[PDB]
Amino acid sequence: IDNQIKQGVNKRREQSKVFKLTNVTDKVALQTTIGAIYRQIFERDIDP
Amino acid sequence: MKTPLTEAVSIADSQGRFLSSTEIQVAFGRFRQAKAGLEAAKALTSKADSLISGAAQAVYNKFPYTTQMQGPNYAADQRGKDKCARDIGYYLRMVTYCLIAGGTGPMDEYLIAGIDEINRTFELSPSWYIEALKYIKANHGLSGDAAVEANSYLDYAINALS
Amino acid sequence: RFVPQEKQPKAGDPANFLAMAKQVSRPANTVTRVAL
Amino acid sequence: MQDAITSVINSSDVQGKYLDASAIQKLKAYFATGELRVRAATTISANAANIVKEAVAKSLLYSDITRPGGNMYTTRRYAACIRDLDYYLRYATYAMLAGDPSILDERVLNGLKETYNSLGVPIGATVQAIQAMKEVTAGLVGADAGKEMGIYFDYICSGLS
Amino acid sequence: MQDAITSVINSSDVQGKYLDASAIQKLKAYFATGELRVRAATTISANAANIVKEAVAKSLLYSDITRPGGNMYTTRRYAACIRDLDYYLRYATYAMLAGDPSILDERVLNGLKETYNSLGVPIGATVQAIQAMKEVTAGLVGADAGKEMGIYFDYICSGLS
Amino acid sequence: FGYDTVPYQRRRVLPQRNVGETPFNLKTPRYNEYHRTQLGFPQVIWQTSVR
Amino acid sequence: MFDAFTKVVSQADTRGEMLSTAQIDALSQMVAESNKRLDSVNRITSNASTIVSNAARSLFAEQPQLIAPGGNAYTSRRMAACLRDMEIILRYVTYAVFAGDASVLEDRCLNGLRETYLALGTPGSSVAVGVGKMKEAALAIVNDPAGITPGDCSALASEIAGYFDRAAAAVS
Amino acid sequence: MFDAFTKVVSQADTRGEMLSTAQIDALSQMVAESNKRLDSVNRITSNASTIVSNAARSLFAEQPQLIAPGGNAYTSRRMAACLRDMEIILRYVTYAVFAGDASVLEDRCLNGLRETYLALGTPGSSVAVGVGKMKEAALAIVNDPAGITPGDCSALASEIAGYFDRAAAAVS
Amino acid sequence: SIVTKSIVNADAEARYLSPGELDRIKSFVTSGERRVRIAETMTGARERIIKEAGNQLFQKRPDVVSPGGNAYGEEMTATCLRDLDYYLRLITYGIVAGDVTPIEEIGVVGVREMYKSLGTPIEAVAEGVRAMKSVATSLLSGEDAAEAGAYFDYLIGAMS
Amino acid sequence: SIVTKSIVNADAEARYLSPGELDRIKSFVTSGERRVRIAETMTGARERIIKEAGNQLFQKRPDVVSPGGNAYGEEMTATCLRDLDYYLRLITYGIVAGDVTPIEEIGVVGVREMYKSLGTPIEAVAEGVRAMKSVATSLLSGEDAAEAGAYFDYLIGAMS
Ligand SMILES: *[C@H](C)[C@H]1/C(=C/c2[nH]c(/C=C3N=C(/C=C4\NC(=O)C(CC)=C4C)C(C)=C/3CCC(=O)O)c(CCC(=O)O)c2C)NC(=O)[C@@H]1C
Ligand SMILES: *[C@H](C)[C@H]1/C(=C/c2[nH]c(/C=C3N=C(/C=C4\NC(=O)C(CC)=C4C)C(C)=C\3CCC(=O)O)c(CCC(=O)O)c2C)NC(=O)[C@@H]1C
Ligand SMILES: *[C@H](C)[C@H]1/C(=C/c2[nH]c(/C=C3N=C(/C=C4\NC(=O)C(CC)=C4C)C(C)=C\3CCC(=O)O)c(CCC(=O)O)c2C)NC(=O)[C@@H]1C
Ligand SMILES: CCC1=C(C)/C(=C/C2=NC(=C\c3[nH]c(/C=C4\NC(=O)[C@H](C)[C@H]4CC)c(C)c3CCC(=O)O)/C(CCC(=O)O)=C2C)NC1=O
Ligand SMILES: CCC1=C(C)/C(=C/C2=NC(=C\c3[nH]c(/C=C4\NC(=O)[C@H](C)[C@H]4CC)c(C)c3CCC(=O)O)/C(CCC(=O)O)=C2C)NC1=O
Ligand SMILES: CCC1=C(C)/C(=C/C2=NC(=C\c3[nH]c(/C=C4\NC(=O)[C@H](C)[C@H]4CC)c(C)c3CCC(=O)O)/C(CCC(=O)O)=C2C)NC1=O
Ligand SMILES: CCC1=C(C)/C(=C/C2=NC(=C\c3[nH]c(/C=C4\NC(=O)[C@H](C)[C@H]4CC)c(C)c3CCC(=O)O)/C(CCC(=O)O)=C2C)NC1=O
Repeated sequence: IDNQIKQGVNKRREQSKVFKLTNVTDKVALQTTIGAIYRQIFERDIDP
Repeated sequence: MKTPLTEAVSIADSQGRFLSSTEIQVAFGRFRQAKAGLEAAKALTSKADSLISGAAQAVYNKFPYTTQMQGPNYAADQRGKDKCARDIGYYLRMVTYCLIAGGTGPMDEYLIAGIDEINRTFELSPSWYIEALKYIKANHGLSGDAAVEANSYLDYAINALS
Repeated sequence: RFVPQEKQPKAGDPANFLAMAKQVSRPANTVTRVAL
Repeated sequence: MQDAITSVINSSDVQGKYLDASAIQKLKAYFATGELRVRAATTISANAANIVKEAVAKSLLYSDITRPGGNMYTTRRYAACIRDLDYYLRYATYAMLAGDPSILDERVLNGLKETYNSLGVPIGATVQAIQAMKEVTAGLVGADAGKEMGIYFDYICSGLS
Repeated sequence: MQDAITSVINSSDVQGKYLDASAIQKLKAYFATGELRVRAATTISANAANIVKEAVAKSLLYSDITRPGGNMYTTRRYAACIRDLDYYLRYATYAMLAGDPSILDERVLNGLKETYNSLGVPIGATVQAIQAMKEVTAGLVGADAGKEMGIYFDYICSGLS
Repeated sequence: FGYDTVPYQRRRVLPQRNVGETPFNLKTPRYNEYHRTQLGFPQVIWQTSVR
Repeated sequence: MFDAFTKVVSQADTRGEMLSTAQIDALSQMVAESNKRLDSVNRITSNASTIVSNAARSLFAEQPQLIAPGGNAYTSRRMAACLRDMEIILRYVTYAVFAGDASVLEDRCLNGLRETYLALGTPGSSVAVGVGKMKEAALAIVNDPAGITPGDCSALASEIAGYFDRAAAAVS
Repeated sequence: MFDAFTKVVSQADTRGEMLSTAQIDALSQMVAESNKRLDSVNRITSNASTIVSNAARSLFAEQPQLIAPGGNAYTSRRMAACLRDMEIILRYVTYAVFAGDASVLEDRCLNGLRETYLALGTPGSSVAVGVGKMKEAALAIVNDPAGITPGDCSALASEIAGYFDRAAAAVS
Repeated sequence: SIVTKSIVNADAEARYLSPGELDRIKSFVTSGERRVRIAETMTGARERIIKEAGNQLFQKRPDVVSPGGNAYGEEMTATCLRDLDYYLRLITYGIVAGDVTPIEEIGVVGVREMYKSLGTPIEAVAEGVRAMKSVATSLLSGEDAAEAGAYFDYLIGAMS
Repeated sequence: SIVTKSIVNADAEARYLSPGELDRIKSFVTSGERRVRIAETMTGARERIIKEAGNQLFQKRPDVVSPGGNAYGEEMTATCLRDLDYYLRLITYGIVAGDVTPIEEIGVVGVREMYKSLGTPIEAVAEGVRAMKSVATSLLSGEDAAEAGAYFDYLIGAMS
C-alpha cells in the first residue's frame, strides 16, 4: 500500500469527473450540474 | 339487505326484464315512507341515550336476579353493565338503521341472523332483550304513522327473538 | 451519585387532549371521475 | 479510491507479477458474492430517509444533547447531522460495492478527527449512531448482506475512535 | 432529446391512456429491426477514423478552396473540417441507434445554421461532404443498414440549408 | 345424482393418496378479495404504539 | 348491492354512531329529488331498444371492420351477442340510476367483463366507444322536454354521465 | 385420511417388505395406550362447548377490536360464523387424536383455511391465538383426574399439544 | 430508454458506444418480449393493484382519512385514485423503456414543491408506494419480482 | 440583530456604514426602551399563550392528533407543545434584537430537513403560530402588537 496509493498523484485528480452544460434544453442533466455548482462553490450541500 | 329498492332490482334482474311501472309504484311508496321516516330516525337519535338507560333499568327491574348472582353472563359486575348497555345501544342503533333504510334488512343482517346461536352459546336469555325492546317501544315518544312503523320494526325484532 | 435528575420538555398537561371520533373509510370511490 | 477488483489487480501490478492463483481466488470470491451486493445496494437507497430516522430514535433523540446546552439544540445543525449521518450511510454502500474500505480513508477519514474536535461535537454520540445504523441495515436487507455491510461500519468506528 | 422508444411512450402519455396493442407494436417495430441496428454501430465505430478521409477524398481533397487562396487552408481549419465530419458521424450513429431526428435537433442542429454565416465558412461544400459520405458508409454497413442511415444524414443537410 | 341423491364432491381423493384435492368450501369461500376490498375491512393487525 | 340509504347506513355503522343531521338533510333532499332522478330513469327506460339500435348502427357505421369478415362482430350469432352485451350494459346502467348507487353496476358487470373481453378477443375499444355513444344518446334523449313539467334535470345528467363513464372505463 | 396402523402399513408397503418386529412392538404399545389416548379424548370431547365458549370469551376479552364495529367478528352473523370456525377446528383436533394421526387434521382443515382467511380478510393472528388458548384449556381440562383411576398421560399431552400447535401454525 | 442515457453517458466523454455497453443494448432487445408481458399484467390488473393497496395506505397511515386533512372524504381519496394511478402507470413505462427516464421526465424532481403546494407529506404517499411494492410482487413471478421491483426502488428513493 | 445585518451588509461593500443605515439604529435604540417594554409581558405571560395555542390549533387541524399522525396521545402533545414553546421564545428574541436574524441562526434555517425527516408537517406547525398569533396580540396594545404581529408573520412566511 506504500507503493500503491502513496505515489504522488493521490488518485482522484484523474478519476474525478467534470460537468459541462451542453444540454440546456435537457432538464435532468441540468439538475445534476446545478448540484455540482452547489457542491463546488459552497462544497457542502446547501440543503441545510 | 331487504330494502324495497334493492329487492325491486332483484325482482327485475331475476325476471331478466327492464323496470316496469311496478317498481315506480314501489318507489313513490318508498319516498312517501322516507318523508316521515328520516325525521323520526333523527328524533330517535336525539332521545337515544336516555332510552338506552331506561331500557337497561327496566331490564334490571323486571329481572333482578341478573344484578345479584355471580356470573360473567349476568350484569352483576360493572363490565357486564358496560357490555349490556352496549348491546342495548346496538339494538337501538339497528332500529334507527332500519328506519333510515326503509326495511328490516339492516337488523336482519346485523342482529337477527346469528342471535339465536349466540344466546345459546353465551347463556343469554332473549327475554331480557324482549323486555328492553318493549320498554323502548313504549317510551320512544313518537306519534302517528312514524310511531306505528317504528313499533313495527321493534315488534319484528321481538318476533325474531322469541 | 448516578447523577440524579430534574427538568426539560416536562409537558405532561393534556389540557384539551380532544377525544377521538375514530372514523374509517370505504374505498369504493369513483376512480373514473374526480373533478373537471 | 479503489476496488476489490482493482486493489488486487494493482497490488499484483506493483509486485511485477501477474494473476497468481492466490490472487485469482480473491476476484472469484468477489465475482461470487457480487450478486448479493447489487440487490443489497438498491434497498439502502429505497430506505435512506428511514435508516437515518430509526438511528436517531434509537440512539440520539429525547436526550440531553437535543436539550439546550447540548450541541443539537440549533436546528441549523440538526439539519446538518441528518446530513452528516447520511454521509456514513452512502459511503458504507460505496465501501460495500467496492468491497473495500479504501474509499473511507480518502474521502471520509481524510481529516475527520480534527474537524470534529474543532467544532466540539461528541465523538461517541456519533459512534453510537453508527452502532444504531448497523442493526437497522442488517434487518432491512437480510443478515447475509448486513454481516458484510457492517464490516465497513466498524471501519468507520475504528477511525472515529 | 426524445428517443423513438420514449416518443411512442410520449404519444400515449400526452393522451394518458395506457399502452395499447398499437402502442406496443411500435416497440415491436423497433425491436424487430433492433439487432441489425446494434450491429451496424460496431462497424461504424471501428471505421470512423478510417472512413473520414475518403469522404473528403471523394469530395474536397483537391478543389478550388483547399488550395492556397481559399477556405480549408490553414491546417488549423482543416482540422475543423475533419472534426465536424467526426461530429456529424458520431451524432448520426446516436440518431441511428435511437431512431430519431430529435437528438439531432438538440445537439448538432440547435444553433448550427447561424454560426456558419459570421464565421465566413462555406456551407455548401459541407453539404456535399456529408452527401459524399453516404456512398462510403453504405459500402461497409451493407445495403439494408445503408438506407436507414440516409434519412438521418438528410435531416442534417436539409437542416443546414 | 339422479333425482334422489344429495350432490357431493366427486373423486376428491385418489385411492393411493392420503392427500386429495382441496374441499370446495375451502377453495371457494363466500366471497373473494374483490368483495373483501369493497367492505373496507380493517386488516394489518392494529394501529400500534405512541413512543 | 347498495342503495343510497344503505350506503349511508353502512357508513354510519362503520363509524359506529348514529346518523348525523347533515346526512339526514342530504337524504331528505335525495328523497325530494329521488322521483326527480327516476322520471328521468323512466324516459330513459322507455326508449332502450331505440338507444341500443342507434348506438350499434352508429358504431358499425363508424368501425366497419367489425362488420367485415373476420371481424369480431361479423358473424350473425356474434352480432346478436354484441347487441345482447350492449343491452345488458344499458340495463345495468338503468338499475344503478334507479337505486342511485354505482355499486350495482360494479357488482353486476365491471370486475369480470374486462377480463371476459380480453379472453374472448373482443376489442374493448369499440364497446367502450359504443357505451360512450349510447350514454351520449341517453342523456340527449333524457334531457329534452315533451309534455313534462320543468325540473332540475341537470345534476342527474351529472350522475347518469358518471355511471356511463364508469361503465366505459371499466370496459376499456 | 390415515390411522396409525394404516400409516405403518403404507410405510411398510413403500418399503415393499413385511412389517419389522420393532414396529410391531411399537404398535403393541400403541394398542396398549390407545385406550389411554382415548380417555383424554372422551374427557376432551364432553366439555367441548365450554371450551369454545371460554376460548372466545378470553379472546374477545383480549382483542376487543373484533367486537368493535368494523371488526371482523363484529356482526352477529359473523360472530356466529366465528364460533362455528372455532368449533370445527376443535372437532377435527378431536378426530385427529382419535385416529392418532395428524393427517386427518391436515386433510380436513389446514391446506385451505389459511388461504380462506386471507381471502376473507379474516385476521389469522386472532384465530391462531384462539386455537392456542383453546388448546391450553383443552390440555388443562384433560390433565385433571377427577373420578379417574391413576395413570400416565405424559406422551398424550405431548401429542395433543402437537396437534393444537400444528393447527395454530397452519392457520397463521 | 436504455439507449438514450447510454447515449448521454457516451456523449459527455465524447466517445462512441463501447462494446461492453453494446452487449447491454443487445440483450435488452432480445429480452424486450419478456418485459412487455409483465407490463401487460400491470396494464390489465391496474384496477385491483390500486384499490386494495389504497386501503394498505390507510391501514398503516390513517392520518390522511381523518377530517381536517389533505385527502379527506369520498371525493378527495378519489383524488388519490386520481393520483396514484399515474405512479402505477409510470412504472410500466419504466419497465418497457428498461430504465428510469420515463419516471425521471414526469414525476420526480418537482414533487418537493408539488406536495408542499398540495400540503401532503411525501412520506405518507411513499409508504403507500412501498405497500404497493409488497402487493405488486404478489402478482409477479419469482424471477420477475426483482427486476420489475427494481424500478420500484427508484421511486421509493425518489420520494424519500 | 439589526446591527448585525448591517455589519455584514457593510463588509460586502467593505466600506463604512452609510447614514441610510445609521438612523435605523437611532430609531431602534430610542425605541429600545420601548421594545423591551413589549416582549417582557410575553416572557411574563408565558403559559397563557401556550395553553391557548394547542387548543386553538387542534380545532383548525384535528388530523394531527388522530392515530397515524405524528402527534398522538400523551408525550406527543407536549413535545409538540414544547417545540411550540421553542418558537415562542424566538418571537421575543427577535423583538429585543430588533430584527429577525437571531431567529434564523438558531431556529429557522434548517427546518426543511429536520421536519422532512421527522414527518411533522410544516404547514401544521405554521398554523400553530397562526393560532398563537391572535392570543398574543390581545395581551399587548394595538399599536404595540402591530409591530410584534409581523414578527410572528415572518415565521409564518418562513414556515409556509
Ligand atoms: C451530528 C451527528 C453530530 C453533531 C454535529 C454538528 N455537526 C456539524 C457538522 C459538520 N460536519 C461536517 C462533516 C463532513 N463534511 C463532509 O464533507 C464529510 C464527508 C462526506 C463529513 C463527515 C463538517 C465539515 C461540519 C461543519 C461545517 C459547517 O458548518 O457546515 C455542526 C456544524 C458546525 C456549526 O458551527 O454549525 C454541529 C452540531 N453534533 C451532534 O449533536 C452530533 C453528535
Ligand atoms: C374466529 C376464531 C376468527 C374468525 C372466524 C370467521 N370465519 C368466518 C368465515 C369462514 N370460515 C371458513 C372456515 C372453514 N370452513 C370450513 O369448511 C373449514 C374446515 C372444515 C374451515 C376451517 C369459511 C369457508 C368461511 C366463509 C363462508 C362462511 O359461512 O362461513 C367468518 C365470517 C366472514 C364473513 O364475512 O361471513 C369469521 C368471523 N374470524 C375472526 O374474526 C376471528 C379471527
Ligand atoms: C388421562 C389424562 C388420565 C388417566 C387415564 C387413564 N385411563 C386408564 C384406563 C381406562 N380408562 C377407561 C375408560 C373408558 N373405557 C370405556 O369403555 C369408556 C367409555 C367410552 C371409558 C370412559 C377404561 C375402561 C380403562 C381401562 C379398562 C378399565 O378401566 O376397566 C388408565 C390406565 C389403564 C389404561 O392404560 O387404559 C389411565 C391412566 N389417568 C391419569 O392419571 C390421567 C390424568
Ligand atoms: C350489533 C348487534 C349485536 C348484538 C345484539 C351483540 C350481542 C352480544 N352480546 C354479547 C355479550 C353480552 N351480552 C350481555 C347483555 C346482557 N346481559 C345481562 O345480564 C343483561 C340482561 C343484558 C344487558 C343488555 C352481557 C353482560 C355480555 C357479556 C357477557 C359475555 O362474556 O359473553 C356478545 C359476545 C361478545 C362478548 O363476549 O363480549 C355478543 C356478540 N353483538 C352485536 O354485535
Ligand atoms: C457537434 C455539433 C457541432 C459542430 C459540427 C461544430 C463545429 C464548429 N466548427 C467550427 C469552425 C469551422 N467549421 C468549418 C466547417 C467546414 N469546412 C468547410 O469548408 C465546410 C463549409 C464545412 C465542412 C465540415 C471550418 C473551416 C471552421 C474553422 C473556421 C474558423 O475557425 O475560422 C467551430 C469554431 C472553432 C472550432 O471549435 O473548431 C465550431 C465550434 N460545433 C458543434 O457544436
Ligand atoms: C312509474 C310511473 C310514474 C311516473 C312516470 C311518474 C312521474 C312523475 N314525475 C313527477 C315529477 C317531476 N318529474 C320531473 C322530470 C323532469 N322535468 C324536467 O324539466 C326534466 C327535463 C325532467 C327530468 C330529466 C320534474 C321536474 C318533476 C317535478 C315534480 C317532482 O319533483 O317530482 C311526478 C310527481 C307527481 C305527479 O306528477 O303527479 C310524477 C308522478 N310518477 C309515476 O308514478
Ligand atoms: C428553537 C429551534 C428548534 C426547533 C424548530 C426544534 C424542533 C424539534 N421538534 C422535535 C420533536 C417533535 N416535534 C413534534 C411536533 C409536532 N408534531 C406535530 O404533529 C405538530 C405538527 C408539530 C408541532 C405543533 C413531535 C410529535 C415531536 C416528537 C417526534 C417523535 O416523537 O417522533 C425535536 C426532537 C425532540 C426535542 O428535542 O424536542 C426537535 C429537536 N427544536 C429546536 O430547538
